[PDB]
Amino acid sequence: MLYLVRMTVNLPRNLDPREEERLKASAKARSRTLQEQGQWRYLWRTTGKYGNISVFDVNSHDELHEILWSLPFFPYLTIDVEPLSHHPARV
Amino acid sequence: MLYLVRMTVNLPRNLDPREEERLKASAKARSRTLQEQGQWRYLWRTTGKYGNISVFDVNSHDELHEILWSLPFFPYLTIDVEPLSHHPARVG
Amino acid sequence: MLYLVRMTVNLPRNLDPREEERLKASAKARSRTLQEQGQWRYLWRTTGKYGNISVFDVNSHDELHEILWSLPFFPYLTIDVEPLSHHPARVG
Amino acid sequence: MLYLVRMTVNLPRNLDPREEERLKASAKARSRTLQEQGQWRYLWRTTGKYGNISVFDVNSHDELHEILWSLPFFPYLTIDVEPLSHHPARVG
Amino acid sequence: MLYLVRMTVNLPRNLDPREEERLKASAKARSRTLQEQGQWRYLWRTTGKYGNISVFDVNSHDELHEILWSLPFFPYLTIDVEPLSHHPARV
Amino acid sequence: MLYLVRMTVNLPRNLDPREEERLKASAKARSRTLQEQGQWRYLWRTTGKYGNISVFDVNSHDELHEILWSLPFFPYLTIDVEPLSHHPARVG
Amino acid sequence: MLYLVRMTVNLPRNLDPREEERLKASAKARSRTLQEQGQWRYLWRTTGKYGNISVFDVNSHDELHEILWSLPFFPYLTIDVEPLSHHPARVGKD
Amino acid sequence: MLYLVRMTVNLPRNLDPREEERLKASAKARSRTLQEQGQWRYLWRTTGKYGNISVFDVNSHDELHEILWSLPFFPYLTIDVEPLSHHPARVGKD
Amino acid sequence: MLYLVRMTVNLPRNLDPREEERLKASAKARSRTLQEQGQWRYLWRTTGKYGNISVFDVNSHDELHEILWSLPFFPYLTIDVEPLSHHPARVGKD
Amino acid sequence: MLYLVRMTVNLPRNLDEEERLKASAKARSRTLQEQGQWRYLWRTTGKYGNISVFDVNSHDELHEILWSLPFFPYLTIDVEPLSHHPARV
Ligand SMILES: O=C1C=C[C@H]([C@H](Cl)C(=O)O)O1
Ligand SMILES: O=C1C=C[C@H]([C@H](Cl)C(=O)O)O1
Ligand SMILES: O=C1C=C[C@H]([C@H](Cl)C(=O)O)O1
Ligand SMILES: O=C1C=C[C@H]([C@H](Cl)C(=O)O)O1
Ligand SMILES: O=C1C=C[C@H]([C@H](Cl)C(=O)O)O1
Ligand SMILES: O=C1C=C[C@H]([C@H](Cl)C(=O)O)O1
Ligand SMILES: O=C1C=C[C@H]([C@H](Cl)C(=O)O)O1
Ligand SMILES: O=C1C=C[C@H]([C@H](Cl)C(=O)O)O1
Ligand SMILES: O=C1C=C[C@H]([C@H](Cl)C(=O)O)O1
Ligand SMILES: O=C1C=C[C@H]([C@H](Cl)C(=O)O)O1
Ligand SMILES: [Cl-]
Ligand SMILES: [Cl-]
Ligand SMILES: [Cl-]
Ligand SMILES: [Cl-]
Ligand SMILES: [Cl-]
Ligand SMILES: [Cl-]
Ligand SMILES: [Cl-]
Ligand SMILES: [Cl-]
Ligand SMILES: [Cl-]
Ligand SMILES: [Cl-]
Ligand SMILES: [Cl-]
Ligand SMILES: [Cl-]
Ligand SMILES: [Cl-]
Ligand SMILES: [Cl-]
Repeated sequence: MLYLVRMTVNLPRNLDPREEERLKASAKARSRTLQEQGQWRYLWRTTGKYGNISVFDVNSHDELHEILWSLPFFPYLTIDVEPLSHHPARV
Repeated sequence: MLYLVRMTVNLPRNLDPREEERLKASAKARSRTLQEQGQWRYLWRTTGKYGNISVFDVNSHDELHEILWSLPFFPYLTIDVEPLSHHPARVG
Repeated sequence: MLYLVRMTVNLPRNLDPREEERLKASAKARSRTLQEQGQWRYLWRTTGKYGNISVFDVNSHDELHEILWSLPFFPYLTIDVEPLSHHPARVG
Repeated sequence: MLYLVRMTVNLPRNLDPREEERLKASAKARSRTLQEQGQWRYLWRTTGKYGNISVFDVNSHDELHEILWSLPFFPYLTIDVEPLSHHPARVG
Repeated sequence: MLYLVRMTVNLPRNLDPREEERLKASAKARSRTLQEQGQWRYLWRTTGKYGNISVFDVNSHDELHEILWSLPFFPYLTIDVEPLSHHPARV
Repeated sequence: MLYLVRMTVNLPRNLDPREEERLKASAKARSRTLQEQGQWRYLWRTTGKYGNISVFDVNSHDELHEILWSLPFFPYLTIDVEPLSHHPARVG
Repeated sequence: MLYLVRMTVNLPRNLDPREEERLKASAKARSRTLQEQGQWRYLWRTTGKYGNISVFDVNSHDELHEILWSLPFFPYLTIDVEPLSHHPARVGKD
Repeated sequence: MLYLVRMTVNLPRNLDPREEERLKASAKARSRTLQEQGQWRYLWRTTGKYGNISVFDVNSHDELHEILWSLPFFPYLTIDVEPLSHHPARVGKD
Repeated sequence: MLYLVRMTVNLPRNLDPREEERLKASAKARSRTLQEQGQWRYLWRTTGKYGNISVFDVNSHDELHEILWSLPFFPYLTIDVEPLSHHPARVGKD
Repeated sequence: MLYLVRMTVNLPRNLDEEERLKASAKARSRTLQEQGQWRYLWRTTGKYGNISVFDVNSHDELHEILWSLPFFPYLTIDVEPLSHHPARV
């Protein structure tokens, strides 16, 4: 099942760059796994912005929430989720 | 290069049922050609709505515009365009 | 999968009388089927408004789309769709 | 009577992690008894977000307010309340 | 139980003169009955606009929906409903 | 003349319990006075929310502003003001 | 007392130039009277837009409503009304 | 040239009342100067709200920005700027 | 001085295609003139949309309004206007 | 190709330093304008921000540039592609 997921990062001003580095690394490592296993199908950078537009391929809403909830950046994220369906004119 | 494009169709009530069926076919034919060539990379239906989320792969803003402008449904479309960049954490 | 679905009916003023009633009858019959089957799990009227708040229970996005798309009122509907997940604090 | 209630949790940056754990446990307990007694009829997770969609079943607005007011997360909640009416096309 | 109800009227320009004139008298007589009965407790004009702010006093959501649904202007109304509670500071 | 006033409270997090208790008692006292004088004509709780919907009856915009400005909760209030007019179809 | 009033015009498609011309003439005469009488205190054009931003000086909400209701453009207007108050830092007249 | 400027004050939660009153004093003094010189033509309070609706009379965009930038409250303001044009139906002064 | 102007064209479906073509032609000629005179400084197509992003260089709000008011597409335009000032980091001409 | 970019500055309450960011910001913008990637720059009247037109060869190039701007952490940014107008003279 496909979902279009928009992520926008808003870091607290007082976030120690030490903590940001660790956060970035954890996020990168987490996303790698999810991509390799195919749950995180597409990942694009939103131009000019600290965030991304993604497509997730998972079996249930429950699975999606658990994944998104586990994302290292979750505390600082604004997230938009919407279902995608197969398009008849799709080739 | 990549663009995220959202499309929402709004067909008028007084649309000749014959002109309507023609547009659905022209659109489907037009989208097929563009997908085959690669410029229309991804196409998905927005669940519950008459519209789509698309990803286009063209070499310039101008090239995207002319494509969108030429779409059969254009005069009934609400369109949002957004540039996508390569994400460093991207694998593959 | 559960989806919270909000529907809002905006009929044309010029709509033929016997057609509108036939439309309400058709809609009622279609939702009856979907409710009996369980796919249309909950159905409430939005107070003071012509529409509803519903909870659909189906296997997939595709399944949901075909259902909604087939609804008699669809061409006159504004629809919001959002997925619902199991809540850990949910009792039983 | 029924109310659709949306809740969104917005935790302070400086909040004590111990305090958060206590609130979560306290909120879970409060919600459990409200569900058991029949006031909190439905509870679902807003997929992707720290919040919920709920349906409350109470005898009045006043009763609903006192309940929402007493929720442990209340001071951190954005709440939207919407009355629901019985739908004529409702089966059962 | 009290409800705050905002109504906005949008009569189409192609409305028959007689049909319209009649529609208005109907609306007035209906709101008169509902106010006399106490269900339509308060009624004010939204300054500068064709609409009203109202406070309804009914025994349930269903009772309110039926009343609004029955209003002569209903097909041309944009309606917002929200529940009101007793304030502990009310005198 | 009449104004519809909506008030929504947003307490800063570092406002301690006694500060809130004292603020609440001040507001209650202030509103009692204003209601007894007839300037604060109606006051209802916005269900599920920290705030109210009110109707004020005063002689000018300046009178309303001075009143609102002096409310204990003012620095934490989001306030919406709109004038009300006598409705032709009003009975009373 | 003062009200900030924004008006935006949306003409129907079937209102032709000759009729619009007469509507403008009617509107202009009605606003002249109200400006001369002091109820329409300030009137400005919203740059690039068919409409205006105005300050009215009238004695009650009821009074403002009837005035706006009687404007020739009223049926085609989107209207925003907003009360204004005397500002403590104000030097001069309102 | 005239500009309709809306200003809304959004004080930081850690800004104590004493600092706020100090700021009000500077703002009142700064606005007095501009009003006396004529650049700050009109100034009204937005009823029920911490902010104002103003009309500025200046000779360029650059000049307007310079003025707004220097306002003591600037760091805590949300500002909407809107050019005003002469209205053909206007009777009297702008 | 400079304004950023966004325009969106909303043509009715029932528009006589002959009229539509006349409008396109008139608009093209009108904008050509305004650009040649330097008042319409920049013109870009809003990608994927029937409209434009423009920068106008005129001497007053009133000059701008008159220009926009006379645009052939005006009756079908949604227009947003915003003044631009000199940036203290601008390298060269504005 | 061209991009319309709106930037809005939201500096934290506490900031000494601020003029350091201003300096390195003015310096960075200078280079980018000389090279011609930052084609147009105007002040948003009454606001701490700018409207700019960037001229770069790809989305990727644009992002990298913006990402590196000294103010970026405090910026709210809107990006919008611009096409050639058939009525441009
Ligand atoms: O690598 C990643 C994937 C998500 C996060 C944040 Cl949201 C980002 O997109 O940079 O970091
Ligand atoms: O077949 C197609 C592909 C796009 C168009 C519309 Cl916009 C749609 O998505 O249905 O028709
Ligand atoms: O009976 C029904 C169920 C859905 C439709 C519309 Cl949307 C309605 O809720 O009235 O008609
Ligand atoms: O257990 C609960 C139920 C509601 C609250 C928050 Cl608002 C939530 O997790 O939804 O905590
Ligand atoms: O007389 C009435 C009372 C309500 C309706 C509409 Cl809504 C109105 O005039 O506000 O007609
Ligand atoms: O007693 C009161 C009346 C208003 C204030 C806040 Cl605004 C509230 O409504 O609770 O406190
Ligand atoms: O002369 C006038 C004053 C108001 C009306 C519309 Cl509203 C307008 O501003 O052009 O016509
Ligand atoms: O004295 C003044 C004038 C403007 C500012 C804020 Cl903006 C206000 O109270 O309006 O303070
Ligand atoms: O040729 C032109 C220039 C502006 C108008 C519309 Cl507004 C457009 O940009 O296409 O027509
Ligand atoms: O010199 C500059 C160029 C951009 C930044 C911020 Cl955004 C600005 O003042 O516009 O500082
Ligand atoms: Cl992450
Ligand atoms: Cl198409
Ligand atoms: Cl249906
Ligand atoms: Cl809770
Ligand atoms: Cl009615
Ligand atoms: Cl108070
Ligand atoms: Cl009044
Ligand atoms: Cl008028
Ligand atoms: Cl004050
Ligand atoms: Cl200037
Ligand atoms: Cl100031
Ligand atoms: Cl004009
Ligand atoms: Cl034009
Ligand atoms: Cl910068």
